[PDB]
Amino acid sequence: TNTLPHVAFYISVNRAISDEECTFNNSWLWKNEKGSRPFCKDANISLIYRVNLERSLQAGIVGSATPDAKIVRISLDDDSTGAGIHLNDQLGYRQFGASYFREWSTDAIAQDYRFVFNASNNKAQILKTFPVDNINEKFERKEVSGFELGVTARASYTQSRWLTYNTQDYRIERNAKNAQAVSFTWNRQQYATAESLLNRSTVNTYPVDVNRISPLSYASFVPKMDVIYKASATETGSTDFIIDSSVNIRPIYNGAYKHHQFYHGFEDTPRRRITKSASFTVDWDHPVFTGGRPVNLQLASFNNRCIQVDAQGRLAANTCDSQQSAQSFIYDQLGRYVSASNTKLCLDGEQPCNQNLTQRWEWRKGTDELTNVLGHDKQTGELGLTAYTDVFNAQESSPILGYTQGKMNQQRVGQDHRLYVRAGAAIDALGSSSVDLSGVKSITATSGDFQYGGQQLVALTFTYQQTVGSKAYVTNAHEDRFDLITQLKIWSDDWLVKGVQFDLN
Amino acid sequence: TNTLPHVAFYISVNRAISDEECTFNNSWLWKNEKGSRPFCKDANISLIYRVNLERSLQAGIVGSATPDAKIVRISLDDDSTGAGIHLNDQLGYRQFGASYFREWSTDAIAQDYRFVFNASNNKAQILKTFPVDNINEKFERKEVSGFELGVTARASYTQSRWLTYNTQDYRIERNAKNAQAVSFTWNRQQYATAESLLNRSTVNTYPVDVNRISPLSYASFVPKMDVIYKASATETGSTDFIIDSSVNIRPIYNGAYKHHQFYHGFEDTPRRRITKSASFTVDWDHPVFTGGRPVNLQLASFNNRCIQVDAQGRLAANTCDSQQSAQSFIYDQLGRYVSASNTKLCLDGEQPCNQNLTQRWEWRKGTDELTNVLGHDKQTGELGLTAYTDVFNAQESSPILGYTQGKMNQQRVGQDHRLYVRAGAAIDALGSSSVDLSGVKSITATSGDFQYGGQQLVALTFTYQQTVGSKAYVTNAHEDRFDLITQLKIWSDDWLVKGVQFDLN
Amino acid sequence: TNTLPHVAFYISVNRAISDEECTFNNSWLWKNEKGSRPFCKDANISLIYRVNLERSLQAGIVGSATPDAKIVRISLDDDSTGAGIHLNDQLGYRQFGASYFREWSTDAIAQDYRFVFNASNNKAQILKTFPVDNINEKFERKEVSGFELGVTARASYTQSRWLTYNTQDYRIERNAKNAQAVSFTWNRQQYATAESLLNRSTVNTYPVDVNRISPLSYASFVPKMDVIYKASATETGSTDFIIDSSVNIRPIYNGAYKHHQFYHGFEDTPRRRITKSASFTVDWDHPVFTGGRPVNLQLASFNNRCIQVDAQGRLAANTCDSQQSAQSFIYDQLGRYVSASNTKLCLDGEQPCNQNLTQRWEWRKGTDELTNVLGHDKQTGELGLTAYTDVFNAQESSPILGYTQGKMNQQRVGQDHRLYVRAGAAIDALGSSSVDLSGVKSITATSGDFQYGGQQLVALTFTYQQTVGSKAYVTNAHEDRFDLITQLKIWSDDWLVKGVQFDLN
Amino acid sequence: TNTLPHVAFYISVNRAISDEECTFNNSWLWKNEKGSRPFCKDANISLIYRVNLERSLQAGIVGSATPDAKIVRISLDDDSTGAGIHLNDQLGYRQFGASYFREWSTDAIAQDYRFVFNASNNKAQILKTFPVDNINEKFERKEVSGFELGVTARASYTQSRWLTYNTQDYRIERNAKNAQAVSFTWNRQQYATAESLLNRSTVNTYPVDVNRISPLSYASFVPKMDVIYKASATETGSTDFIIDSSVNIRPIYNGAYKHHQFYHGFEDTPRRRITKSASFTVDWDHPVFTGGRPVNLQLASFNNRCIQVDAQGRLAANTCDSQQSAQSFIYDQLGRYVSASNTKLCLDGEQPCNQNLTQRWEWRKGTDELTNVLGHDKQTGELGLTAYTDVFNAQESSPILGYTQGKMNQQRVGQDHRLYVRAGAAIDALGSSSVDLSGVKSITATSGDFQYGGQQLVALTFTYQQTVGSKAYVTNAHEDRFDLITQLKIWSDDWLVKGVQFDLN
Repeated sequence: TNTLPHVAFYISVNRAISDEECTFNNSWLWKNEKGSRPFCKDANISLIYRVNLERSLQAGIVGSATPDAKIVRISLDDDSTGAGIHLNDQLGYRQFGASYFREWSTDAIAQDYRFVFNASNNKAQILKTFPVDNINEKFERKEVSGFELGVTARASYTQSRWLTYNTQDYRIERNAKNAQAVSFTWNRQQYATAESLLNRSTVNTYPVDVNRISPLSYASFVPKMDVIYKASATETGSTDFIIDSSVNIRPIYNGAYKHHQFYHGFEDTPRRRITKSASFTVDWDHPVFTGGRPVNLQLASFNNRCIQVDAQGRLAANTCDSQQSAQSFIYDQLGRYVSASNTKLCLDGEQPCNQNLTQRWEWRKGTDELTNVLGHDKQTGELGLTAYTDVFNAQESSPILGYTQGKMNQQRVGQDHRLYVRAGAAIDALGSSSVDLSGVKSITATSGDFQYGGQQLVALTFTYQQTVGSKAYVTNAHEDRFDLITQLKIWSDDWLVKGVQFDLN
Repeated sequence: TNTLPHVAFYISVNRAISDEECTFNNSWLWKNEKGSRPFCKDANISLIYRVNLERSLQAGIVGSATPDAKIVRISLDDDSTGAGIHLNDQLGYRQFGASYFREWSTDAIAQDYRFVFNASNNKAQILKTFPVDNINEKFERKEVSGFELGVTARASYTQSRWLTYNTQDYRIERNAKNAQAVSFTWNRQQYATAESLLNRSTVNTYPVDVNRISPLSYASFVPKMDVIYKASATETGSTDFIIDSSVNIRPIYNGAYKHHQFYHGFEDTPRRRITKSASFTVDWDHPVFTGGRPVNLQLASFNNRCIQVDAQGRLAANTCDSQQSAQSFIYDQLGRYVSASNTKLCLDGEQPCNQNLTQRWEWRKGTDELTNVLGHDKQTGELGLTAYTDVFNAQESSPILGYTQGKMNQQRVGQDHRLYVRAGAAIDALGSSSVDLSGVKSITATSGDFQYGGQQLVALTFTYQQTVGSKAYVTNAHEDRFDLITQLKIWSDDWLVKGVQFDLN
Repeated sequence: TNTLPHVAFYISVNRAISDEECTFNNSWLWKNEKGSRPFCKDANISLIYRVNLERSLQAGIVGSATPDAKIVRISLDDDSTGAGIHLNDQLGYRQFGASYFREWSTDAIAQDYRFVFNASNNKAQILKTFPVDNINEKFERKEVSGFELGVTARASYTQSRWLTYNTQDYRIERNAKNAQAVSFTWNRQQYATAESLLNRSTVNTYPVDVNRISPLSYASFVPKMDVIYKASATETGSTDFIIDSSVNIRPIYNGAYKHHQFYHGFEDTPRRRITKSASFTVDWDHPVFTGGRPVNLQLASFNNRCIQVDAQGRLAANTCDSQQSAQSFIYDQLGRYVSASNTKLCLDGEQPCNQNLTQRWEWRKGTDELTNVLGHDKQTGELGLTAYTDVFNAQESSPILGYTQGKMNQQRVGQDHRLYVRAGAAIDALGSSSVDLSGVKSITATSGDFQYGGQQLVALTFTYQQTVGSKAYVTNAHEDRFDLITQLKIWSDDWLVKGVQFDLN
Repeated sequence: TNTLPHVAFYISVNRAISDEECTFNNSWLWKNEKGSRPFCKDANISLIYRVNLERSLQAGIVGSATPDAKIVRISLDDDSTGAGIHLNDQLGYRQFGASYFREWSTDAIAQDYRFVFNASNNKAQILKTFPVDNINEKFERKEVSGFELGVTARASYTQSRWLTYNTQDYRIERNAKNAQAVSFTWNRQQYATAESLLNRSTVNTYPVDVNRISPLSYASFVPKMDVIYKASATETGSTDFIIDSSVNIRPIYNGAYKHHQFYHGFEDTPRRRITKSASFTVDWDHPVFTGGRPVNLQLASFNNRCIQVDAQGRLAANTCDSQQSAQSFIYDQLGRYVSASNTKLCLDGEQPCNQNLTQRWEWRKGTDELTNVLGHDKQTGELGLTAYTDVFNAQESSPILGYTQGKMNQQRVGQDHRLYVRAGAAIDALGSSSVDLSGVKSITATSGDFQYGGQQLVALTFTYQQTVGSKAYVTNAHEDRFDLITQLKIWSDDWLVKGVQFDLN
């Protein structure tokens, strides 16, 4: 009870880059002549996030030296990194010729394993990060200057300037979105582009060296970053997060010049972006933010005896539920009783919170029982004259269907609970035809990016068949699923509907 | 009882590379002219794995800060590495001539001592590794630029760029297979190929230096890596692992060019792959994952008195068995009783688990005996009004017969328990002729790689003689054995049957 | 009782290299012309081994995190190294001329102070070593490249590659024999051969510098290595070890070429091998492997009162012996009684070991006496209704007579206990003429290497005189002795008898 | 009583190098022409040794992890080094000319401050040393190689090899004599000989620089080394040690060549050896080797009451003596009584040592008095029905007279106790004329090295005058003295008598 409470749960991240999506052009200008072949084999994403909701202070103690706020860690550390990004287990490739007259579409590497950690609204704030700003190392410079007195007469004055600094293969570039978001980009600085991976300058041999293509670029890379948030002491609301496990897949290129045969890398290499987005909606009224661990009010009357309470105020003795935060109580340094569920309000023995005195049924000085400033007959058990309900863990995560982009709003489900799709051959808008939202324990939203443009939820197969969506004008097909209602969400950016979220339980 | 429980047991690894398997070609194009001689002498594999099944958190405590999962360590560390790989105690060799006109088939070195750690299905996940991703060291660059004012007039402007980075002889290259697997390759970077081991450029002297052939390449190398897994909190199932102690045996080559006599190494050197695979099937219902150490319910009636319980629900007082996890109980922070065997369910004093209260027979406040929210006559001992059953150790390991490759499925033994071999001169498929599965305490599956192709179980000598398998079309003969039934396994890849597993006890 | 038990005892190593053995040739081709002179003076071997038999875990505790095995340390550390190897206190030498026309047979140095640590059979395994595999340090490389803009016009592009690595004078080269053995070779890498110790290239002066002949090569070197073994939890047997304090004695050579007078060292220098072997037979049933310290069952009846027990099962109260492991008992975490001698079995109050309950006579809660789940009259003392017997030390070591090589088998002494020598002018085989094995408290096996070839026990002087062995065809005479029966051992390799071991007490 | 016991006592070392001994030749070939002058002024030796006799383990505890032996430390450390060696407070000198034609007999420096630590016999062994063998630092090598592409065309390929290692001015060279001895030589490596101290190569100026003649060579040097011994657990005997505070006094030389005037140093410089030897005879039966501190058996009868016991067995209550080790008792972990003097045997309440039980009179549980498995009348005090006698300090040291060299034997004093000198004009042998060994509390053995050769006891002035020795044929006179019998010692090497030792008290 003397330790900081949290809610710790890994958010499993899985996304398999099928060769249909991996299939890019095999040349720059000879894309049609060179055909199309995949560039990533067995490309799978598994970056096990360590996302925890926590506070940065205790409760009830005078002498605040660390400011009171709400710190949100959506982060990677030593004990949780996942297997990692993958494009190809080895640097596969295939030489081509003209129909730059040479090309080596080497199996993909990535420019940056970028992360975007966004929260839409201003209910919270961002506080710090783990790389502690854009990390700067101390440089150093040397200046030499001398003259020679040579008798053979020679007198030469030379002066050279030195500069040393510590580069990295995959350094960190941190970019802050706004007061509630920050993005991390590991852009390539050492051996950056195809020009930098070049081996010689002035015979036909593979000119892309394997040694300088580090294992961190092709084999596996694990994430490592923290973001810590902030908010008011008495803030309430809900904000949808976007935790992104994102990469920049791109084939290496290299070509010869009609001069010496010089292997010039391409700066304009098409770096396709593929992602995998995770979202968790947070309720800042959670019992994690109390600062003290719950303690229940024991009842000796019957078998299942913990107070299941409602917002009305009356007390009824009922069964005990682990995650029903209304069946245990905090204990404060003011001596009163605060229920585990709601520390924004508090139990009153007179009501809204204040500094009253009769709010107390303190423990026995000595053994473990309760005193007065629980006499009740077995028939009633009501007020008259320990254990934990661990609500400090999160429920099952609900994956998103489609893609996350653009402005986000929370739709209100209609009285009929019918989902309306205002789309035809072209997708314009959706909202809450009519689809019945019952009798379906497993949804299958087979979709991708529409041929007209953008990333959308081009189809929503509603099997019991309510096929609300077109399928004849769809590009690369990233299909997902979600097994099983409270309400519905949407992620239409401007005029294209991509994302959806179903909150259950 | 306050420490994290585990199951610790070395998995002994033994594999002797006989000269029959070691026999490779003695040249590149003169293989028939130069005959065939072995390249590894006394080549034996002993890499004592330290495989332990463990969890990453406690039980019953509020304030989860380390996420709850199941962490599987199949790893090497300081206190367990084994003797190591071996090809030849010294760099033996023999010069040859034409009939590149020179060759030195030096006693084998290895490109990489690769490890593949695979789990087939998605019931679990991978969490971290010991080399913490592909390790990247900080680089550094220096730029100098200066001009000279020489009066003898001379003015020269020179600018040079420096680059320093820390190479290793046997560095680590980590490649992640999928969300439940990762592979470790120590490919050669410093003194990589036969070209790199070259000593001079432009007399007949041994041109492969011994100094740069480090002892880690020929004498002995011990493994050093960790893999740590992950899964859901309430996951159950069975997954077959593949722990591989694998090397890449290859003779060194070097040859002269008909020009100066230049010793050019061969990049296309045939690097034969030989392995030794270890598999252990895990049951995620194991009592290792409880978080609290078992405590038994003492009976003072008779001599051998620990509750041997079944799944029916009735309680009978019987003898005590060390590894019968049904004869002791966990103790929780909820105060109830959970049996050591099954923490997925729990003992109920009313049943499925819940947060009830009458589930308690708590210890005496003071001395060591049991109270109420064990009065029984010596005649019955049933309910009326400490010690450990160490099930935190694994049983004897059952070695595999053949090789592990391709898709894996678990066969169901037939009612007659007859093993059927649907193979003739060519192996097509097997499954569960008819072989009686009784009366044989020692199997001898003498086999190898079939001449038609691939690695198979070409023969299964069933001695009591049921010789189910051909022997006239078999390549290098790696023969194994297995001494002594529950069920049977198989490892047929596409159309070729290689592996088999017999779970006993 | 809370600490890991061991058996610690130095194994004294002594071997004096007499000048008769040290006498090698004084030249390469002029051996007869240059005569024969000794090359090592006062050459004595004393490398005090620190050999200890120990386990790697406790007993009776649930939560096995370090795997249970049997770890054998045959090792050198900081507190035990011995005086060291010695050939000559100073670099003595003598110039010679032709009858390469010059030679300096400098007083011997050694190529390697090699150690072989061998165990014949597979009852145990090897687990780790102290140099933690062949130690590899991190290398580093630097590449520079620049161009000059000189106006006097000059433009030069230069590119140089750097390589740095940490050599040692006497580095460590570890070679693993098999799953129960490993060998350590400190071959010379820095100033390796006579060529490397050379001082100049192009007057008659001593050309072998003393400064680069380090004191570790001629004056003294102490050993430093560990080997740690492994075995099954319930393994029993006996394996003979071979702890070797071995060197490679060799005179330095150097000669001039008939050109400039260049001092070319000889790569083909004859490096004679001289050794000193130590063997200790281990019984894995030793009381060292219990994990808990013995505690005796006190008897208050008579003066000398500790239970001397046999394998029959009956209990008789008799005198107390320090090393009679049958006169004390372990105490377990199961609460029962296990005797100190045999933890493979255990005391039973009903017998073979199990998890019974009536096996207990637990101590008093409070003072120090014994209770029930020792009432006996002084007349009998038998069962009716603390101190240590330190068996955790080894007995006196028995030195070996001759040499250790080839296959090893344990002979069974005949009923008549007569030793038969099936050898004449040439040694063919021995085994158990007839020699009476009694009445001799001191054996004198004066022998060496036979002139016909190999290292043998060429003679066995049996003084009471039974001279079983020839002496007219013996080379360098390394004579030993052994003072004082259970059984007899032998070490005949193929057809030549060298070693013998006499286990007493 | 829980700490390791020792016997700690400095051994004061004093030896004044008088100018009579310091007087060497003033040239190489002009010794008679250049006369004779002293080279060391105020040359005094004071190296306070820290010699302690100690053990390496406790007593009575099971679980031996550090091997049981007897460790002898004859060593220097931080808290005890002495003032140091001295030849001259400043580099005095005097130029000379011919009658190499120049010489500068600079005030003496020393090649090595060598130490020899010898024990004659094999009753003990050597175990380790403080410099932990001949110390070897890790070397490093760098190889660079590059080509230039210069257009003015120039193409140069250069390759250079680097080598770095850490030298010392006075490094340590450790040489091991045998299994009971080791010698330490700090031979000069940096600025080694007169050639190395040279300043220029090609005016008459002092050519021996003062800066490179470090203060450690002329002003003062203190010793720093440890030697640690070993022996059997039950070894008894006596061995005479030779602790040597020895130097190698030598004048610096330097001379010009009749060419340029080049100052060539002399490699053949006469390095005279002067010493100061310390010897202490050890009795391995000392009470230091018990492992437990003595505790006495209190008697309340009379004033001076501690049991003075003899070897007969009877007990008599008498006075208390501090260093009479027979007046206190050890206490063991077996619970018995062992006397402080003799732990080889032990007190028996039945006798030779065994594991009996009635050997116990244990202390009171509670207050401090003695119980039974001391009732006696004041008249007798004998057996019927704490404090320390610190014998863990050594007595006064007896200096040696003469020199220590050659074979050593212990003479047995004759019945008449007459010392016989079998020497005349030439010393042949001595042994035990006739000299009465009484009435002389101060001996004066004025002697030195005899003119015939070697270091001897050329005279023994026996003042009460028994002048047993010649004085007309004696070289440099190192005279000593010894103030004040048990027995007598001698140190005749082959046929020349040098040393003598008188053990008193």
